[PDB]
Amino acid sequence: SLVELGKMILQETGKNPAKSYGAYGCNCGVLGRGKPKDATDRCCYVHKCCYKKLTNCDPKKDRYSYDWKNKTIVCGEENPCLKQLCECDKAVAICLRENKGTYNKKRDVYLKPFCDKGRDC
Amino acid sequence: SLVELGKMILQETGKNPAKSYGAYGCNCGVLGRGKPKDATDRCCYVHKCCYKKLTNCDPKKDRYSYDWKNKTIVCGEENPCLKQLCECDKAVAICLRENKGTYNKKRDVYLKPFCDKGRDC
Repeated sequence: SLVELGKMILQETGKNPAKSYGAYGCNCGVLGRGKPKDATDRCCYVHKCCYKKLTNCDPKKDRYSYDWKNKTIVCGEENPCLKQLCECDKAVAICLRENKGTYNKKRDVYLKPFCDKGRDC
Repeated sequence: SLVELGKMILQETGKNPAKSYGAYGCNCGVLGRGKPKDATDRCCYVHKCCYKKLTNCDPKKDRYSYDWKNKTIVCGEENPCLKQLCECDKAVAICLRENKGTYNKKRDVYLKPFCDKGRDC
């Protein structure tokens, strides 16, 4: 779920997930996909595509286990759905931390953001 | 101050520092150094010994800034006692996380772990 997602993004970025990513760009926090506004947005685009792949489990509602180990997000190994769901969330939070370089809060979402159609996953 | 220490320890071990380290061994979260029981205890031994040097500043009470960049505690610069403090705290957080493989609940301080006198720092 977004309990582990939220925790991982904090774990990786140090930034609160809801406050920095709740409505960021076209993809972070908000529903659905848009064309990324920026690399951070892009991470979430990559994340929602990654969740799209996931059909036998509930990406947003299903909980899984991960460890904080060696300051690394290690997915609890398990269901191909959960494992890969965790992996999708591990990936997003890494990516998000990898792109704090260019986090522009100007992309936080005051209502509509003007997003273009997501290109195909 | 321990507020920072606690957060660092938490961000390093992702383990609650009061619950996990609050009374652990001869050196963690208790007053005084003792012969280190195990590695965690030894971390806190070396933590205390690192503090012993910081006499220009108050290790338990004095606030310093640090950042979590690239999943790394970065001491910010402040003073030399405070940067050193922050490094001591960060050292302990990291040692703590590097040794939780050998954490033992037996050093609860239900035991009050049979503490010998610590060799000099």
